[PDB]
Amino acid sequence: EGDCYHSGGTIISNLPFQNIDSRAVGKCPRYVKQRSLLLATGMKNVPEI
Amino acid sequence: FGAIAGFIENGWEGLIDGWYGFRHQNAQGEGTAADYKSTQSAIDQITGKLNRLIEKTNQQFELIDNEFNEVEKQIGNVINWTRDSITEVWSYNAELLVAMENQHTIDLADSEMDKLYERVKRQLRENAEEDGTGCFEIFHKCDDDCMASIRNNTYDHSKYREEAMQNRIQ
Amino acid sequence: FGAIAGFIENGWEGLIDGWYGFRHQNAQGEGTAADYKSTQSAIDQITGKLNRLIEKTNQQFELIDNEFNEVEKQIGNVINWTRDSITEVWSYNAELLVAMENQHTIDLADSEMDKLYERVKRQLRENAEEDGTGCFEIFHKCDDDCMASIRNNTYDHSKYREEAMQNRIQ
Amino acid sequence: FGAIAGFIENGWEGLIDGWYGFRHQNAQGEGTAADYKSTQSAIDQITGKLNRLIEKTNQQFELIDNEFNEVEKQIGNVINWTRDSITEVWSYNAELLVAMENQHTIDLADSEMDKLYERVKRQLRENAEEDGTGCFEIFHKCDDDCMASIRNNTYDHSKYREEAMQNRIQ
Amino acid sequence: DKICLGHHAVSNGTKVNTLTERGVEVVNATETVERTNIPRICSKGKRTVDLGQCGLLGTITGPPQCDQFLEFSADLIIERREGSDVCYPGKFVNEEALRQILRESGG
Ligand SMILES: *[C@@H]1O[C@H](CO)[C@@H](O)[C@H](O)[C@H]1NC(C)=O
Repeated sequence: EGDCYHSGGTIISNLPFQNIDSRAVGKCPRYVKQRSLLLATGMKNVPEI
Repeated sequence: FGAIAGFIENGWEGLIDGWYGFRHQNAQGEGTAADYKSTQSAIDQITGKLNRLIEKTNQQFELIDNEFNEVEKQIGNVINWTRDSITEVWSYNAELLVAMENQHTIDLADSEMDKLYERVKRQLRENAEEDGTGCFEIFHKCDDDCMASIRNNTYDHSKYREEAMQNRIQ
Repeated sequence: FGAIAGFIENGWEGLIDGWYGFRHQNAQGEGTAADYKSTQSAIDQITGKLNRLIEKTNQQFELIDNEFNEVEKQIGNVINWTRDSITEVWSYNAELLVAMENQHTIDLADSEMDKLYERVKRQLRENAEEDGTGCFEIFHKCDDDCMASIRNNTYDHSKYREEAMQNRIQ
Repeated sequence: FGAIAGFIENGWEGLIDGWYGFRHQNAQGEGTAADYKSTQSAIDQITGKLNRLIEKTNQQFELIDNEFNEVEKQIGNVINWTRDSITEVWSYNAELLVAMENQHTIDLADSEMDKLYERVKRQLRENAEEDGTGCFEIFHKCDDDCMASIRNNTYDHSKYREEAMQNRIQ
Repeated sequence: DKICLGHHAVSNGTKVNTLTERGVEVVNATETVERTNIPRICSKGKRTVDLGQCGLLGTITGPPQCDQFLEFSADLIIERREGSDVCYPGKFVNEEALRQILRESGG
């Protein structure tokens, strides 16, 4: 089951962005230029001394 | 705020069971505890941001070009102008929304760290002083059963009030 | 910051005449006062944001479609593509501008609350201690006329300095 | 945070050699020093934001109109609609990105000011009290060589611990 | 005696981005831009047809290849690299316009 397509198959994702096909059409996440962007689901990290 | 990577020198890789934890010492030994609220309130925020961006849209859009039987050229350089400029916008907001929601995420760890530190600073009241690395120097006797009363916020300040005001000034 | 909905347990529904107020107790009674600056500096910010978004634009745009004598179809699916994608943008910024200017609004209430609290913490100096719910436990005598001197920032610390350093340690 | 333009009354126009500096007084005189870390960590941030916006794009776009041999009119009012609406977008983000990166810039000066103030508040420990304008009232003897030990964070608290606990309570 | 407060940290980390610095390490991260492509075309809960050698405009004239899509009932359409609207050579006039309308015609 899907709701977004382009000429090379289907884009299934909960994410708001995608770097795949600008001519992707349907109920889609937005197209973006960078290949990947990381959102931290954690706190800062201080490597133990 | 200065907490994480400020005046605390570092974090504790042994604390599996929280983001935030306790670690004490007395005439018994040393033990690594955890704090549920301070860990849990922070978990509530990281996954709140998460449940936002999952909200997708109910606006559908049609294939307007053609990569088999190609359309006209004076129009391709206009659609490839609007689309290649929408590409440059959401590549700007993902540059800004993703860059910000991460910027705003680490600071929810220094305000949840000055919120657990200025509270134990108020249960103990006038019974302990702060040394430098982020601890409360206790000058009275407080064992395994006494520490756990500061943990669950049932510690009473007038319960050990006269001992530490006699071993701190001396 | 922890002030509102942190270590203050709640707010005071009787304080009509400010956002922020005072509430004391002594050998006379209890009274609910207010603080003009702390209330007023916050009013300056909520209505500053307000005067921004009222700034509209001086760029005019023409009706390009037609809902009486309709235009062509290959172009409707491109204008209804650009317009229905501009719709999706300003529905993203109103999703982000409105979501943020509200996020940034409540935090101007915890920094105006740690700014009135760490100041009375400095006029009193070494003459009072803080209990837990957000008050300063006074151990000397301070009446209706003495409290109003901490209100307008004319209280002198060396004026009651030796009394509270004699009733706090004892 | 309240530091700059809160309880510090003002800044020091003589401090060429930093953003942040020291200024003391004793039985010798007065001198205006500086603090490298607190100045330098702030310089790292102002020019970090700088190195972001310099990152330009690698997407090229062609001239689609014509101001010599003009194109058709039904299309000019659509291109001048998309372009004059993209103009209104980046004039909204420059209205928001520039307005925010400046909003976020001054607050990196009140958290680098409560981070140098609550640290000297911990080296001195229980040896000084804070008056009102943003200073630490020293009640013991500390000369030109003693002050520079609080500067480079080699001051020892148990080195002058019994003198100030004898001149503060008295 | 002495009591302390502290935070969690590790050394098997990823790196993220902010507003002032770039490349800072954190606890647990998450992706926001999609990179994984399902190569098939997902169609469940909706009726579908595929033309292959038939062009979308071939169902309107009906060359000897679109004889079952003369009346094709469908919620979805697929177009192929070998779709041909024509057997006797020619070309429609304003042909692409008809596809986009037909792309959304349901049969
Ligand atoms: C890290 O985050 C992901 C996504 O939010 C989650 O599935 C995973 O359980 C998290 N890991 C830990 C150790 O919490």
